[PDB]
Amino acid sequence: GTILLDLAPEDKEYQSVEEEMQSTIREHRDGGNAGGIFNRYNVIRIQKVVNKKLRERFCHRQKEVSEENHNHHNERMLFHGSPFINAIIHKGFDERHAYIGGMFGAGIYFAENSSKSNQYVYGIGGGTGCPTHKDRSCYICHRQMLFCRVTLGKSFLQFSTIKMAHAPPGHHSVIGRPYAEYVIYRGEQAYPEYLITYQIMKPE
Ligand SMILES: Cc1cccc2c(=O)[nH]c(-c3ccc(CN4CCNCC4)cc3)cc12
Ligand SMILES: [Zn+2]
Repeated sequence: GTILLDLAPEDKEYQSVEEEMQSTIREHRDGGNAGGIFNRYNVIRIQKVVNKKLRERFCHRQKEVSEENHNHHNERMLFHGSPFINAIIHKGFDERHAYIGGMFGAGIYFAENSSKSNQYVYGIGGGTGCPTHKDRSCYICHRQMLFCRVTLGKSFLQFSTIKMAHAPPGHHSVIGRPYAEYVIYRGEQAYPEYLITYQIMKPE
């Protein structure tokens, strides 16, 4: 049982999440082919995801990661876009659904930028876009993304395109740069904290 609690737009928590979502928009070298063309989002609602079993898996793993990393779990708030967003908020993140085609190997990817996670809301390369109008830049259909708690532990900073199946010895994640891509190889190293419902906006 998952419970979705609506945050009020007047709430400082809602405002912090939207600020983070809006302010991390950047330009992509694909000219918005995957996510669409926009400079801003229209945030419809923001919901806190509550699930006892998911919180327990996450908290149990944070404890293990801190023991291995001098009592530091090194948690970050990172974005995630997926066409499996409903399965995440009910069953959690699953490394058995790792992104094989990723630059840093078969892991679960998170972005520091909401605009990067938006390219994956309809699948790899933006897929076929919105189910209704098969448009990767649909401004009508409501999209969804997550703003997650990510247990990075001891991160391994990678610069090359070395594909890894697991984190290097002694490490709990991979940070990749040429923006930054965060990779985790265990589903229980991320909690889907907030479910953001939004639209991409057509510039005037
Ligand atoms: C590369 C990258 C960097 C930063 C952020 C992201 C992100 O938020 N999602 C995905 C992402 C999510 C889900 C899927 C879809 N499935 C399809 C079936 N195989 C597993 C992935 C693909 C990519 C990739 C990504
Ligand atoms: Zn549409």
